[PDB]
Amino acid sequence: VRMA
Amino acid sequence: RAGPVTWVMMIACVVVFIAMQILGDQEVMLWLAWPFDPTLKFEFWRYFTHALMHFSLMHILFNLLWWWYLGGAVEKRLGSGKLIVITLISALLSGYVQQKFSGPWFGGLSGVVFALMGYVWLRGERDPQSGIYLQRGLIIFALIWIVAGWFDLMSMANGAHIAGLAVGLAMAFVDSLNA
Repeated sequence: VRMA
Repeated sequence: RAGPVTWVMMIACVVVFIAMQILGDQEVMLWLAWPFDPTLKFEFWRYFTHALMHFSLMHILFNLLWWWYLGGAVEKRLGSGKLIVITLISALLSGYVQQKFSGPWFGGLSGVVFALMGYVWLRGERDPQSGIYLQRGLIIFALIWIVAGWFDLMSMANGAHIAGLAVGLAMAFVDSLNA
């Protein structure tokens, strides 16, 4: 996933 | 500097992160993440709930630090409704741009955080009497932070960072005309  | 919205957001994040630890990422992800399937598009919570999920303790701490620092300031000086609105607009829009940038599997409160950074900085700039402001040590580190995500120093949601930043600047700029 990608972290915001 | 502890408002109701500041703490309710912190509690939510912590409540969600605990659940991610009991059940695992994917399991919460499948329920809270932005819709991966247009069939799920009327699951309206998804457009906001992505902001609650964190994937590392450091991350929930770093984000909640910023959120409490900058979110507390907005709520203290400008009211709870103002913070509610910055939160909901920027979670929604940074999620939107993040999905376009790289699809639905992403989470975390940092789109909201970058929109708080844009807001507090430009607001204290164009509008000192509001009683909020961002230090240049901090927008040193905000500016270093966007670009580190750029270059892959680390797996950042880059639509999220940039979309929120814009949201925050835009709203602070509007607000510094009606001031």
